[PDB]
Amino acid sequence: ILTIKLFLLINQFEKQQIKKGRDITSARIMSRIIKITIIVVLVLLYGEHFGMSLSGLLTFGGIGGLAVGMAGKDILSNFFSGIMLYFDRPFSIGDWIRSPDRNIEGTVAEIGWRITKITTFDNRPLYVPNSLFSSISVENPGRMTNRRITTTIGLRYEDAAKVGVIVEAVREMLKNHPAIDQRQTLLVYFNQFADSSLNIMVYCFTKTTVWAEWLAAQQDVYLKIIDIVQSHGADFAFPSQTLYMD
Amino acid sequence: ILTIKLFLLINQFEKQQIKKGRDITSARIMSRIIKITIIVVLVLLYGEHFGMSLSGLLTFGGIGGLAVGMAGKDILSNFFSGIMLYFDRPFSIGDWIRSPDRNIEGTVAEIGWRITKITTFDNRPLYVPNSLFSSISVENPGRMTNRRITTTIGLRYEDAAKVGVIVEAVREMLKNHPAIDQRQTLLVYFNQFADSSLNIMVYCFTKTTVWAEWLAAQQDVYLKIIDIVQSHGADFAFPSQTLYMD
Repeated sequence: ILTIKLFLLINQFEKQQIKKGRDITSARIMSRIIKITIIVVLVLLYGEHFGMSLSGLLTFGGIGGLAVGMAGKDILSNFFSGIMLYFDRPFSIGDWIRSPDRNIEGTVAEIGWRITKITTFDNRPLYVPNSLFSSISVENPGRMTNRRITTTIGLRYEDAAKVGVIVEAVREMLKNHPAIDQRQTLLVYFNQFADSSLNIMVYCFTKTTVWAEWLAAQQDVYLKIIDIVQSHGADFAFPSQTLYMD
Repeated sequence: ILTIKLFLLINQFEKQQIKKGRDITSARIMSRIIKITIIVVLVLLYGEHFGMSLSGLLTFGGIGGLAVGMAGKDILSNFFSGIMLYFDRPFSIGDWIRSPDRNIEGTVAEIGWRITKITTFDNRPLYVPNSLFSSISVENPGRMTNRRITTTIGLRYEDAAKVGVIVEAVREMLKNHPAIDQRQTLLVYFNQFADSSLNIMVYCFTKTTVWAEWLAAQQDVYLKIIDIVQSHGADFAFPSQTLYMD
């Protein structure tokens, strides 16, 4: 009677799957698989009243369960990480996330039990297995407080007498710029002997976090830097070489 | 009687395989393998009425099942991932899919219990084990909403006085182009001091998702950009060098 009840239940499931709309052969194969699995489980559970030697079933079930346990580790790990994400999540829907270990960059669209769906920046869907969120570092640029501007000014080696005044002028310009956050790091220093130029680092932050506003402020700063450099008699350096001719 | 029944059943299977058309020696070898496997399973299951010490079979079966369990992990994992794909699939037949972790690029042709068959873009079949779809990220360009156009305009360092007007002209041209989606990102800014040029980024989207239409729109935009740049007196920059002669 137990076998009849289980068979009728999975038969109802099978016609349910068919009515949902699916290939018939696949439904038959899945129904079989469930049939054999249920039969094996019942035989192992109900194998003493009409059963066998109590040593054979132990070994057989141990081998089968051991093989199944190592075979299904990844599928179960994904769902376990999904439960963990449900309880403790480092991001929310709509957050732009990133990782230095794997390519998962994009904005979160859906968080599921098995995979997370993320919209990339070329408008494509990306499906990430949940287990990855248990072994890699996740960065959240969507929760940033400032946008950083970093650049290098490469002057000619013959402009060594004007490095200090140029550095001071650039620092003053950055300090008086209305779009620059004055409570964050602000460094302008000459710090590198390059192959063909003397390099000056520029390192600052903007108040805004909007993409277009940050880009506009960066462009304005770059143009002002060009004007400052060219007004002091210096110039930017191309790659240079010394040629000896026969 | 059980052994006779099983032997006759697998013999019928063996002649079935032969009639299907296959090498005779391979069929004999497979029949043997099944013979020995069935004999071992029956001995371990039926080893108490005429059997042995109830400690030897436990150890023997444990060792055998442990070895078999670790030996067959990959084959069973592929089928488990096939079942998972049957129930929860991130793609469908005819979808162009991709992955940043492995080379599986192509359009899905068949989804099976063990492997997935994908048609590559040089018209070749590729067979991907199903377990890969449980540990890697899958991108679906076949479900994209827009096609992206990104490029860089490199102007000469002597064209620094015309960057703003060129940027404004390019932005206006992109804003008035009938093939550009105006509800998506649209950025045109000067954002890089390159080695030999000043770089302007162009970043926009098209309404269409068709390959040929997107390529045609991109070509039209590129030609218009060339005309705009050349009409303002600027020019594109080749790699440049400064040479000092003895």
